[PDB]
Amino acid sequence: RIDTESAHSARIYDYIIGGKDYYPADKEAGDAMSREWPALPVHMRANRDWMNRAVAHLAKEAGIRQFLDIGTGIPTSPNLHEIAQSVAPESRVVYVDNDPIVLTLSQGLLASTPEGRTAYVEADMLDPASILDAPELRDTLDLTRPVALTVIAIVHFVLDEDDAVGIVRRLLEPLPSGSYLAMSIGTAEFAPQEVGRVAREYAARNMPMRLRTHAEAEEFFEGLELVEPGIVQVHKWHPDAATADGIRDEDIAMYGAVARKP
Repeated sequence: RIDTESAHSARIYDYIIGGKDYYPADKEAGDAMSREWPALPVHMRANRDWMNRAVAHLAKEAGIRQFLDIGTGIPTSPNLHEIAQSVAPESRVVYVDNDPIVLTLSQGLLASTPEGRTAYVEADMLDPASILDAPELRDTLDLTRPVALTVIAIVHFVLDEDDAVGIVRRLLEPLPSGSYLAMSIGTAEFAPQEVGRVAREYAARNMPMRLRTHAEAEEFFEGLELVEPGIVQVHKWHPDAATADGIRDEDIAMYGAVARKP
């Protein structure tokens, strides 16, 4: 099932951020991409750090106790549920990915506090019903209470013919008032040549990307209430004292944003 001879996006990301869950094809891809854009590891680490700050905000400040994470990727410490459950042990998280390697690594995702619950669903976001009607999900989350929908480091792999904005908003539909949408969205605006070349290395390896402008990112959040500072480069979203240390704008190719559903 794993297909170790071709590169996969989750495995390249893990290779670059220092994990072990990758194969030679993933290393070759990551190394080629870093040659085009030396900041690639700074970008990928900053996206992970952003997830950590966004989930902590959602759990602590917003009081959210249920999360639906679309495109979970390779488990990496701390995982989303470990952050949420440290704030409130009763928190519940459903993780979702379509890369078969994630299923093989799913024990760490399933290691919940006793007060809380977690589950893992192998599914494709192109079929929202397969996610929303999954028994693992319906046994885990109560969709009559607020949920944070997290769609992090995935949407740029959905090209326009499948309507990424529509898919995301279809997943948000069943979540009640007071739910949230949190996303990171890939952009070429801050380093067009280097990021463009990286995107073309992904396309050459059968992972075409759709990078977006700020205006295009805004489409996902129409009708929702953005948390300040709005849609900004990830290292500028609620930074800690060290968040942007030595990081230039050109070194970051993700927008991040969190918004409340009225």
